[PDB]
Amino acid sequence: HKGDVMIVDDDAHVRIAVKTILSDAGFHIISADSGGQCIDLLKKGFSGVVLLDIMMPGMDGWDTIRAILDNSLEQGIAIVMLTAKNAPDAKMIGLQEYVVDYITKPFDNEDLIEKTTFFMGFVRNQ
Ligand SMILES: [Mg+2]
Repeated sequence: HKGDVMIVDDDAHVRIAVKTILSDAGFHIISADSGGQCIDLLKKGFSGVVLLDIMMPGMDGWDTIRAILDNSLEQGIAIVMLTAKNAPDAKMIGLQEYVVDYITKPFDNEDLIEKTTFFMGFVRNQ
C-alpha cells in the first residue's frame, strides 16, 4: 500500500469521502471525529500523513496540534491542515511550524491525492 493516512474531521461525510478517494488511490486510512480522537489514535501508534480539519468544535485543529506536541506525538507524521477562507488563527504563535501544507475546502479529489502522495514521500524519506 501507498502509506497510512489519518483523516481528522468532525464531519462524517468528509471522513467517508476522504476514505473512499484515498483507498481507491492505494492508501490505508483511519479516521477520527475530533482532536481528542486524533490524540487517542496517535497513541495507538501511527506514522504517515495526518489530514487535520482546522475548524472543529471544542478542540479545533490548532488545539489539536498543541495537544500533539504536549503529548510528544509529532515524530513520524506530516500534518496537512484542511482549511477554509473563514479559518480561525492559532492563538499560540508558531504552531504553524508543524504544518506542512494546507488544503482549502472545498477541494477536488486530485488535489487531495496529489498532496497526500507528496507528503507521504516526505514521511518515508525522513
Ligand atoms: Mg470542521
